Order: sequence, then structure tokens, then C-alpha cells
Amino acid sequence: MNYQPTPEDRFTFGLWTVGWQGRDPFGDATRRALDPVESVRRLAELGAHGVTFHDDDLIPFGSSDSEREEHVKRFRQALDDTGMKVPMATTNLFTHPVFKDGGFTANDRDVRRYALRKTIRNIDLAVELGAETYVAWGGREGAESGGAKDVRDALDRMKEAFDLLGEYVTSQGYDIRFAIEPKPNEPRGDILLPTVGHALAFIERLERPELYGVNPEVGHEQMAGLNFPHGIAQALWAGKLFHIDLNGQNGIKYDQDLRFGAGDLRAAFWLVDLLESAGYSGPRHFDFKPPRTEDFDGVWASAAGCMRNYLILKERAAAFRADPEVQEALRASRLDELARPTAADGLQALLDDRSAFEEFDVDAAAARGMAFERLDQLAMDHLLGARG
Amino acid sequence: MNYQPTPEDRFTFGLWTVGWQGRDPFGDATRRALDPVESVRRLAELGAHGVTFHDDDLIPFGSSDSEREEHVKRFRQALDDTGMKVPMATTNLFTHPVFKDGGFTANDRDVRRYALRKTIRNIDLAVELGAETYVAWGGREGAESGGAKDVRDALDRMKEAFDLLGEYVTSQGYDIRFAIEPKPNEPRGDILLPTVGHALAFIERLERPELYGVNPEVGHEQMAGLNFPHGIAQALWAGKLFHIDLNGQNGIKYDQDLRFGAGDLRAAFWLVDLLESAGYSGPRHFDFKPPRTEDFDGVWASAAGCMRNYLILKERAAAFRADPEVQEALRASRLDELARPTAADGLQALLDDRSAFEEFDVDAAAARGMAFERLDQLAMDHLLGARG
Amino acid sequence: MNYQPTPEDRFTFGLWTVGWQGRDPFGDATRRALDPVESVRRLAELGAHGVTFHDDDLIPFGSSDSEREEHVKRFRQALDDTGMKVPMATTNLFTHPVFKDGGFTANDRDVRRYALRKTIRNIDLAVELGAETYVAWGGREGAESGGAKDVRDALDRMKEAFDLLGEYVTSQGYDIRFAIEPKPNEPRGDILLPTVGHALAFIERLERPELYGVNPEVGHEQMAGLNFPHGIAQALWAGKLFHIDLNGQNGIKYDQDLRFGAGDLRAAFWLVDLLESAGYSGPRHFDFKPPRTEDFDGVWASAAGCMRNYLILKERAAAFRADPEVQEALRASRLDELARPTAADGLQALLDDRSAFEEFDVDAAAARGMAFERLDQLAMDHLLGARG
Amino acid sequence: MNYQPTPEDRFTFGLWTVGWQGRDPFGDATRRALDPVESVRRLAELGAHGVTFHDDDLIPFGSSDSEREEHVKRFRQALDDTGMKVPMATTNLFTHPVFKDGGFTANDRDVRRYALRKTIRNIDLAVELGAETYVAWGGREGAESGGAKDVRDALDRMKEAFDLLGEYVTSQGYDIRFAIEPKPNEPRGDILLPTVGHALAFIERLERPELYGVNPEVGHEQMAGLNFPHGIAQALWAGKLFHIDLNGQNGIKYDQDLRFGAGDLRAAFWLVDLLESAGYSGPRHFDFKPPRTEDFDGVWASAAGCMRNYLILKERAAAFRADPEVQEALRASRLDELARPTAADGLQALLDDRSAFEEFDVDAAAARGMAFERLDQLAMDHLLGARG
Ligand SMILES: OC[C@@H](O)[C@H](O)[C@@H](O)CO
Ligand SMILES: OC[C@@H](O)[C@H](O)[C@@H](O)CO
Ligand SMILES: OC[C@@H](O)[C@H](O)[C@@H](O)CO
Ligand SMILES: OC[C@@H](O)[C@H](O)[C@@H](O)CO
Ligand SMILES: [Mg+2]
Ligand SMILES: [Mg+2]
Ligand SMILES: [Mg+2]
Ligand SMILES: [Mg+2]
Ligand SMILES: [Mg+2]
Ligand SMILES: [Mg+2]
Ligand SMILES: [Mg+2]
Ligand SMILES: [Mg+2]
Repeated sequence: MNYQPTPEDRFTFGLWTVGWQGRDPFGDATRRALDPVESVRRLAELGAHGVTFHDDDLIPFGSSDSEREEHVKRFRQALDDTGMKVPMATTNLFTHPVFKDGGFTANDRDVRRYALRKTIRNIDLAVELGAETYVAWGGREGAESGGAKDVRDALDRMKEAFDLLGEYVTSQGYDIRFAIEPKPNEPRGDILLPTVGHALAFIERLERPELYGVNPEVGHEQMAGLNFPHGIAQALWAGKLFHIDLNGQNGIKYDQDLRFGAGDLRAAFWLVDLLESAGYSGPRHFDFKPPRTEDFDGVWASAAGCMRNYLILKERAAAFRADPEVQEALRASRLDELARPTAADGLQALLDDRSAFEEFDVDAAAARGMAFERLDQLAMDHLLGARG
Repeated sequence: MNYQPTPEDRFTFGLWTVGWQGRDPFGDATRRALDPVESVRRLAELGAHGVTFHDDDLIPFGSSDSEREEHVKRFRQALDDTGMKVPMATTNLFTHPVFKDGGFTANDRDVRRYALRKTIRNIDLAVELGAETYVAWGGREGAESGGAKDVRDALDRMKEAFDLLGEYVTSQGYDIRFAIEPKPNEPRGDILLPTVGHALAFIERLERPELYGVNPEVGHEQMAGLNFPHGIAQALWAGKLFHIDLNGQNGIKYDQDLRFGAGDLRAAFWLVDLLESAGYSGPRHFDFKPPRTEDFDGVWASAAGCMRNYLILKERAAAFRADPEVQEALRASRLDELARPTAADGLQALLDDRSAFEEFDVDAAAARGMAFERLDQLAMDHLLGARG
Repeated sequence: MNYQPTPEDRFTFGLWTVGWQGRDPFGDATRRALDPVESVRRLAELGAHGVTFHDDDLIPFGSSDSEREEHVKRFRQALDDTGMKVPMATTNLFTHPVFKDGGFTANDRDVRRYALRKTIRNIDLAVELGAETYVAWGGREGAESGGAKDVRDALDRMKEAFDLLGEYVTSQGYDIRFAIEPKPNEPRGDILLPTVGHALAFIERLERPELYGVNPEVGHEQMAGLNFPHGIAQALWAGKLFHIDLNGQNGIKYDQDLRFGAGDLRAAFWLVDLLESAGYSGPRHFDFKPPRTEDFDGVWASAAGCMRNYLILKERAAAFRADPEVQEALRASRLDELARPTAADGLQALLDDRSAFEEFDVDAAAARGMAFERLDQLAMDHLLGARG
Repeated sequence: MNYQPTPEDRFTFGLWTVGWQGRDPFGDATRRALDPVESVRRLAELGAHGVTFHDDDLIPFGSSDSEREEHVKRFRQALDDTGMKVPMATTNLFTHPVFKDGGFTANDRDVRRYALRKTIRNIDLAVELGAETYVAWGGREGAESGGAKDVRDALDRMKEAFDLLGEYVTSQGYDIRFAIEPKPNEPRGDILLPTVGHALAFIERLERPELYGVNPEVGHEQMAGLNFPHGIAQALWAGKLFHIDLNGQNGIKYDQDLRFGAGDLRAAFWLVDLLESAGYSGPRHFDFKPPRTEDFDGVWASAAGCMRNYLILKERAAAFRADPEVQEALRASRLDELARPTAADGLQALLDDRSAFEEFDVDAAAARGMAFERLDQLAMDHLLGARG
């Protein structure tokens, strides 16, 4: 009937999301800045579980150690007052002009050293605040032109950076894991580690791969026209889905950061189905921007709608999977056979099995329908709640 | 002045490329079939090093063991007559209706067993013909709808298939490596292992990863709007570029398979620069389709142009890298600094280095220009041969 | 509760849709051909209003005048037996190799003359069968390369063709209008008149513009990443929406021709809302392809689902527009003000109105929220039937 | 050999291009603001013909009539000192928060009235400064969500606005024409009049269509994956190319505004070929952004490169068209036949011509090759200056 979030639903929001002032490449801010304390409060009242932050969202850049301390304690007090948690944190290595060519892979060596020190400083803070995941979105790592960046050297520098962060964390005894967030472009012409697959592959080259996973974002993979639930299944299959950023995107264009549920709705349905089915237990984090058309009432409406749409899709996906008619259609489409080993009998028995080749009736096989269209219309009926 | 290929340039072509009859989703064949023997001949005269094949290009489907033998010997004779080599081969697991839901990840278990046997049969043949690389393009592995395919189960099946192929090859003592060819879509709505990064990550989960690399294709990565030279640098960095398919593509749309050099020309320039710089020593294979507007004279013209454009770009990229003014611009943009370790002095010295944070002049750093636009115009002048 | 189509709903299907055999650029047919008579029958039983055809779907190419006549009479008999209508027809100017460079804008003048005669022949037939709309999809009008086609000369040839067709129709006294179907690419690299807007503009240059409108297709505009309901509003605004092709498409890639409702579901919702609101009274034609994974049972399931999804969306859009809370949100977002003239008082009164500039409070204006996010979540709740 | 621009080449630049400070959606300004007077100067020294402006680039928003006057006279003095012209001007209706939902089609009626008054004020100024073209880019006219904007009502409002501007200009006796600049998205989710074709069609509905043309932009049409030279040929064919914005774009993604020549290089070649061939005589205006990686030396380098690349492409396109071998290839591909009327003999003679149908040899026609691949490689050789 209705769909109210509880903190048990693990919904979390970045300070920068509801706090986005509405500045875009062609326009000035349309909303005033939000005090972090005020956001914690408002989010708590909406049913959220926690918030996340960039170092610079919380502690304004160039802050004295003194001012730093005051900012953290007011924040901490808001968290104690509301019961809100801080499950993830990250570093802003993209806004300040010093990062115009990147942080960890900037051509200037002194900038790469500064980016590491800025990062290390905020990992200590995140650990204090209790975060369990440290996200890294290398927004400025990339190029607008081919000669500007040797990508093998840049990958060496990127691995060097993450390996040093891993050494730091292990030597401190910290219980925190890293999650690399890929994005194919924007604000660089091309960004390094453009998709979930590139980040997964990169991780396997690190000195301690087990400390690193991915933080995929709905809109990022869709900016490359990729199927996000598929990319998430691959990350789940690799054991690397450490966090996830949820939002909406209408296709291949600039990253819109629409509220979750907006953009590609069927994709959202299949994503919720997979997360709930796979038992994903991390935060459901919304990395989104209330449109600049909105005032603050529209900001909290947008934030509420993220949660609402997740909870509606979860109910429709559970209804779909629990429907006996759907379970029969799944067997009719042979999903059960997909889950069985192709050749548990082993290579030699396969080579020896004439039914697998010499005597296989390929024409009868080809004639069998997969029945996928009836299955997909049942999924559609369930999503629309039209199961007459 | 001019640009004639020699077999030393390692240019190779699939039988299916120049042999494409011009059938597309809206139209009938516009050219008659080509005899493989005739293609070997014509390609040899154009300066090509070798050819490649799908099992079904060479031996028509459903061929008796008898007919099989005759097809192979005529082919072999053409190769002896011309000096042409066969460096790579692959399996057609996409054309026959039995593969409509996939080969290795078809939901029907008996189809997956047949796909493995069909593959194993052609690996023996490729080894006989001397191929060093066996390519696998899983064109039908994927879905048009979310419920049709559990992607974790499909990845299990895909790993199972490649692991069995690796066991086969090792138990036979064969000297051949596999190269997985990613593609994001077409002819399935979404294909599994959609990009070079997804294939790289997948490989690391196989039982013997060292037997497997990638075969990226220019147009495939551009169908996801990705930067192909970047994806190739990542594959080179991982030690996994085992083969490469060259062609041209105009952006995000159906896969056009234009001749190499057509489509995104600057991308082609940066790709040739990287392959020649990195010392890539594999075949330069053209996987392309002469447009259906063409007769056979236009087919060989198209094939010649692939080679011609590679050789022109190689000369311009070598001229660019050898130009002292470009080498100065590279230092001005700090490419040399990119190649130096960020922190060879180690974590503790970095943490102890006040010049990396406490005393770093971020405002002076931010003010330094990267000089990338002057570097890129030198690259452009060289490509256009306008170095006045 | 449930959603059965009646012939009053004006649902129509091309013979080529349910009759698609499953041939794609990488694969053989997976279904046997369908007899047109059988399709008419099956569609009638599903609740369809009528069917459409290319000349070549009905009368196989190169048919004697004799065979032609027999094909038409069996068809006609099926229509009499079922009550099915034929509201639209079109010409196949894309499949035969003679059309490889186009029909009306082929470089060869004799091919352009043949394309006109082939077209004229089928207009007489369509008129006999009672069609009210003749569609023209110039699938082969275009180029893969810049020098192959002078586009100003091609536009001259295209206008020449349509002007001659208009002269023909007027001199025969026929009551039929033409509808130009744009598509941005596929099967040519770029097709002429790539979007609804280009076709609208072209029409205004014809000798009798009033005889011509557009036949936009859902998937075609989405292949250019465009908003289809917006393009349809522009066509409605121009008085030119003469027919519409419905299907589903997942973003910018090859044209998938998914059943209607699949692909971008929210877009489908906003399209149905606009058609029903604007009083569009033409056929709701499905130009789609049952996936090649399917057997014939899946074909009719796919066809039924097209109708079902339209009828479900129509109910949700009517519920949305009839909801008093939505009507209040529309006024809160000032949709009512959008419909009022900006300056009914005229230019001089506007120039004289100090409240429009000298004394306009721009800061108070900027501060007003548009309230669009709350409106969009009401639309979402209605679509999902979650109006608790 | 080398390629120096002269003011006779009609190269022009917006104040906002070289003056872009480097603010993007994720980052702060990296360059200090430029004084307009300084830009005029620097551009003059580079060989530019003139500059253009938004009202707000020249006169800071909220300026007293007094300050206004001083800004204009310093500007005017710079123009007198350098000989620079001001051929085009436009209005900023996108930056100030008051325009967050649009200018001419904002839902708030008072905002639409203010947008017209702001525009009228700057047309008087542009006319004083001698501009011949007034550009209108409706950057904020559009929506992020379907219910936010009734597009038929918005088109009514947009027509109302342009009709009032036309009445104003005619009643003042001003010699100035308007040029509508389409863009498919960014910064709105979808923008109204998304492509050259939609703007062309819209214009035909205005009260005095002859006062309005288009200002297409390279990167804008490529953001929809469209062929820009094709769109320009259609605009030329309609007599509506009144101005053009040149830059570079790498495919379908955020609008990059790269210098001209960057992005799709072959497209740039075919565009220059068409403009020079068609005798386009308007300004060659660069609407581009020097990358934020650059300091001011890189800004002027980027600006110089725009001009340089145009002049190099113009030389290669003229060489291509003047090459007797290319003129023979054009006849071999039947470009000459494309330019001949299909049926100058008229409808009745066509219907009576048995050679056009009854006796047309379709099989011999189909067999003729179009020879486009050889033609395209000649175009490629010329572009690369490899005409051995
Ligand atoms: O595209 C922007 C990215 O989504 C960031 O918001 C990261 O999630 C956090 O730095
Ligand atoms: O898109 C098609 C693929 O490129 C294939 O040609 C593989 O390279 C070989 O099966
Ligand atoms: O993309 C193919 C087109 O949609 C055609 O089906 C036309 O509608 C009819 O020729
Ligand atoms: O995408 C931004 C547009 O190109 C503008 O620069 C217009 O040309 C001028 O307002
Ligand atoms: Mg984002
Ligand atoms: Mg994110
Ligand atoms: Mg391909
Ligand atoms: Mg290939
Ligand atoms: Mg289609
Ligand atoms: Mg259609
Ligand atoms: Mg732009
Ligand atoms: Mg512009």
C-alpha cells in the first residue's frame, strides 16, 4: 500500500547531493548552501540510515587545524543527536584548480604527492567517524588529447598510489576497505578506469587486491550505454561489490544525477531484483542532484523519492520472484539449466560423449523456443502492478 | 612518398572480411561468394602476410569428414603457393540457429556441450595450420531482457567453458593461446564481457590466466563511446594484448566495420603511435567489411586502403615522436615527470615530507599551465603533414 | 484489472513484424516464413484492428501479373473473413540489391526512375485495398562516406520524387496522404532526413506540403538519443502526425525493434499520455520484431504484449491526469501559466510595461521553486500504481 | 607550406570562448577573468576578423545605465584601435538563476516577459555596434521530466517570442536577421528544437520566416550522433545557413567545445569542403573553450589552432576537388548523374517509359559497383597530404 523507509533499510546520502547548490556549466547557484548539520537532521527525519562526505564538504578547504576541529565536533554532535551513521567517506581530488590534470596521475609529481597526503589525512578522519568504506572517484584522472597522458605510465602511477594507501591502512591496523568508482568521462574528455570492468581488472594488479573493490554508479555505466545490472552481476561474481551509488540517467549524454527510479526504470527494477536476490548488505547510497529548478522543499521531495522508488521496486521484484507462474516461466526458459554445470563429467567424458556432437540433433535444438518474451511480459506486469 | 605493404608488415585479413557478401538486416547479398583460395591469392598479391578463418568460413557447416579434408587441402595448397600464413583462427558460434541464445552460456545445457565440441574440433585444425592464437568472440552470449539470463550463472558457465578449453590445450601439449574479443552489443541487446576491461577482469578468474588475453576491436570499444587507445594501453599494461582487430567506426551506432583509417581518424593515429611505441609484435589484423555498395574491384580497393592507411599513420607517428620540437613540448607538459615514481622514497618519507603538504604551495602549482593544446596542435600538424 | 484489446483500439501490425524470420547481420533465420493469410487470422484473434504491408511482403518480387492477382485475392479474402482493415501501405525500396545506393536518391538515374515506378504501382494497390496513408521510409537514402553523396543534389532528387508522387495522386483523384518516416542511420552509415525535425522541414519545401506528414518511430528517434514524446509534440503542433510506429529501444545502438513498452518505459508512458491527450486518432501501429530467440508461440506473445502495454499505460496516464492532487501539482508548477500568452497586450504594451523590466524583481522570481520533482514522483507513483 | 590567417578569412570568436575561466560542473575557475578589451587586442594580433558577445559578457549583470555606457565605449574604442568587427551578437538567457526553467518558454509568465525585454535591449546595442546577425540559443528551454513542460504550449510560447522580436525589428527598420541555435541537451535534460532539422521546421511556422535562419554548431549535432556536414547541406539547401559555430567534439557525451579540427577530423574536412564549395560567405565563428588545463599562453595557442586547422583543411579540400583523378572518380561513382533530374520528361512520360520498369534490367543495375571506396581513399590521401 505504502512505502516508508526505516534506518534498517540502510539508505544513505552524500552531503553533496542534497547540498548541491545548482551550479552547472552554464549557470549560477539557485539554492543557498546547506549547513551539514542541517542536512543530517533533515535526512534523519526522512528515514535515512546515514550520510557520507568528501573531506571538503565537511571541512572547508584551507581550514586551520583549529577550525577543522570545530567542524568535526558539530558534525559528530549532529550524528549523536539523530542516530545517523557514517558508513563511507571519500576525498575531493577534483574541485581545486591544483587538480586540473588529476590527483594520483597528474603529470606534476609534486601534485601527486600532495594528493596522497590529502587523502591519508581524510582516511584517519573517516576511521574516527566510523566509516567502513573509503571511496575513490578519480574524476580528473584522464585527458582531453592523446599526447597529454601516457596511459601506461598513468596506470603505473595510479597503482603506486593505491598500493601506498593500502600500505598505510595495513600499517595503522585500520578496518577499512577501498572502493574504486569508475566513470567513462566528465569532467575529463576520457577518464581512466572508465567502467566497472576496467576497475575490476586494475584491482587484480594491486599489491593487496583484497583491500579493494568497486563502487559502481548507475548513471556512470549508462553513460557508456552499458547494462548496469550486468556490470553489477560481474562485480558480485568477483566478490567485489563493496558499495554502490544509486541515481537515474537518461541514456548517453552528460551525467544527469537524477533521483533513483528516474531515468531507465526497467533497469532500476532489474538492479533492485539482483541486489535483493544476491543478499547485498552494504549501504544503498544515493549519489544524485536535486534539479536546479527546485527550492529546498523540492530537494527533500527529491530525496524522499529516491527511497520511495527503491522500496516500491523491491516489493515488485519480490512479488515477481515469488510468483508460481513466474517460477514456471523461468523453468520454461531453462534458467534452471543455466545454473547447472555444462560438463561436471569432465573433459574426457565430454570428448567421449557422442550425444554432444556426432549424434547431436542440432535442428531439433535450434527449433526450441526460449520463451523469453512471455517471461519478460510477466516481469512487466509485475513492475506495473497489473497482475490481473 | 608512397606506402606499399610487405608481408614483413604482418597485415592479416579474415576470410569473412573481403568475403562478406553484403547481406545486412535490411538487404540481400550484393556480391557473389568468394572461394577461400581466390581470397588467399588476391590478398597475397596486395602485400598481405596472412589470413584467418572461422571453422565455418573454410568448411561449410554439416560437411562430411571427407569434404572437410578436401576443403583443408585446397586451402593448404593455396597457402603453399603464396607463402601466406595462418596466425589466428576462431569458431563460428553465432550464425547457426542452434546458437540463438548463445554457445558457451546458452540456457540449454546440451547446446553448451555442443559449442565446446565444435570449438575443440577447430582448435586441432588451427594448430595443424600453424595458428598461434585462437580467438573467441561470444557474439550470442547475452540477452535482450533482464529475466532471460542470470548473469552470475552465465559467468560461471563462461568460466567453465574457457577452463575446459585450457585443460584441453595443456593436455594436448599445443602451443596456442586464447584471445577473448569483447563487444558491448549486436547482435544481442547486451553481450557479456562488453568491453576490454570486463574481459581483462574475467580472465583473472580463470584457472590458468596465463593462457588467455584479449583481442580488442577498434569499432567495438567505440560502440560504447570508449577511447580505444586507452583501452589498448590498459591491455598492454596488463601484458594481455595477444591480438588486435583493426577497422573504423563512426561513433555509437550499429557496428559499421569500415576500413581501417575511416571512422575516427585521430584515434587511429594515436592507436598506431601506441602500438609501434610499445613494440606490439602480433598481427595487424583487419576485421572489416567492404560496403555493400561495392563490386569486387571496390573490395580489393577497400582492403588495400586498410594497409595504406596504417602505413601512412605509422610514418606520421614516428615523425611526431622523432621531432625535437615535440620532445621539448612533451617535457614542457611534464610527460617525463609522469613516468617518474610518485614516492620512491616510501610511505614514511612521504608522510614526513612537509613539502608534500604542510608547506606545499598549492596556488603556485595550480597556476602552472599544462601546455597540452600546443602539444596537441603539433600532433595535428604532423598527422596532416603540415609541419611547415 | 485486465486489459483486452478490441478492434476499436485501432491496433495495427506490419506483416513484416510478426513475419520477421529472425535473420540478423550475424545469423540465419530461426523461424519459417509466415503466410500473410495466416498472420491476418492470428492477429485478428488477438484483437488487432488491421495490418499493413510493403509491396514485397504481399507479392514476392518478380511476380507475373498473374501471380500478383492471386496473391491479392487470397489476402483480400482473409480480410473479408476477419474484418481486418488495411489503413496504411508502403514500398520496399531497400531489400533488393538494385537499391544498394538508394531508391529516390540513388546516384544512378535509371534506378531512381525504377524506384518511382515501383512505388506508383503499389500506391494503386494500396488505394484499392482501402489504405488511407502511404508510408515512405528511405532506408537506403544516405552514405557511408562524405564524397559518395552530394546532399544538396540528393535533396533535390528527393523533393523531385515526392513532388511527382503528389502529382500522381492528385491527378488520379486518390484519397491518400503520404507519411515520411525518418531514421538517423542503419542500414546506411547516415540516412537522409535523420529525425522528425528534418522531415518536417523538408516537407515545407514540397510543391503541395499538405499531402505530406510524418510517420515517426519510437526507436528511430531514440537512436539519436532524442526525446520521442517531444518530437511527437512538435509534429502534433505542426499538424503533421499522420501515422506513428510503436516499439521499444534500449538507447543509442542498433535498432532493436523491441515490443512496445520495452526499452524506455517512462518514455512510453509520456508518449501514451500525449497521444491520448492530443486526441490522436490514427492507427497505433506496431513496427517491431519478435526476438529471434522465440518460436511462433513467443511471436504471438510478443504481439499481444504490445497491445497490453499500450492499454496499461493509457489507464495509468488517464488516472494521472484525472487525479485532483496532480491537477493541483500542475498548477503549483505553473503549467497553467505556460499555456497563457506571454504578451497578448502586444509589443508596445510590453515595451511600456515597467513591471517587465525596470521594476521586475528578478531575485524574488529566481527564488521560486518550480516543484517539478514532486510532480514527477506523482507521475511515477501513478505509473507504478502505487498511489497509496 | 604554412597557413597564416588574415581578417579577409572572416574568423571570429566569442568573448566567452577565450574568456572562459575554466569552471566546470566539478571544478573551480583555473584562469582569471579576461578584460574584453584585452581579448579584442589579442585576437586582432592573431589574425581574427571580429568578435561576438552576449550582453552579459560585455555589460555585467545589474549594471547602471551609467556603467553600461562606460563599458560600451571602452569596447568600441578597442574595436576602432584594432579594426575588429562585431558581426553577430546574442543574449545570455541561461546563466542567471531567474532563467532556471527557461527564458522564452519558462512556465512563469513574468519571466518570459522579462526575457523578451532583456533581449530587445541587446538587439538595439548589437545594431549600434553593427552586428548583422542576432543569435538565439535557448539553452534553458526544455525539461528534465515529462510533466514539467507541455511541449505544444512551449512551442506556442517560443513562436510568440520570436514573432514579437520580428515585429520589433521590422518596426525599427533594423537590418538584422535572427539565427536560431539548436542543441539536443545540456544544460537541460532535453532542450527544445534539439537539432538543425527541428529549428528549420519551426521557422516555417513563424509569421515572417524570411527573418530567421539557423546557427548550427559542430559539437551540438554530434551530441546526437548526427552527421554535421549533412545537416549543414540541408540548411544550405533551405537557404537558411545564416551563421555557423565551429568547434570539435568527441562523439556523444557532454559538450566538450574543443578547438576546431579536434574531435572528428574527417567531419571537419567534409564540412570545410562543403562551406567553401557552396560559397558560404558568413563569419567562420569559433564557439569553443580552451581546456581548463591551460594557462593564457595555451588559450591563445588554442585560438590560433582553430584558424590554422580551418586553413589547412581548406587547402586539402580544394586540392581534392581540383584533382583530375578525383574528378574522374566522381564520374565513376556517378555524382554527375545525381545532379541530373530524375524525370525532367514529366510524370506521363515516366509512366509511359517501359525502360523505367517493364523492361528495366534490374539485375544488371544491381551488379554495377558504386566505386565509393576508391573515391573515399582519394579523399583520405588528400587530407593526409599523401598524394604520392
Ligand atoms: O560523478 C561524480 C561521482 O559520482 C562522485 O560523486 C563520487 O561518487 C564521489 O566523489
Ligand atoms: O563483431 C564481429 C566480430 O568482430 C567477429 O568478426 C570476431 O572478430 C570473429 O568472430
Ligand atoms: O527501420 C525500419 C523501418 O521502421 C521500416 O519498418 C518502415 O517502417 C517501413 O518500411
Ligand atoms: O552550448 C552553448 C552554445 O554554443 C552557446 O555558446 C551559444 O552559441 C551562444 O549563446
Ligand atoms: Mg555522477
Ligand atoms: Mg558517485
Ligand atoms: Mg564488428
Ligand atoms: Mg573482430
Ligand atoms: Mg526500426
Ligand atoms: Mg517503422
Ligand atoms: Mg557547445
Ligand atoms: Mg554555439
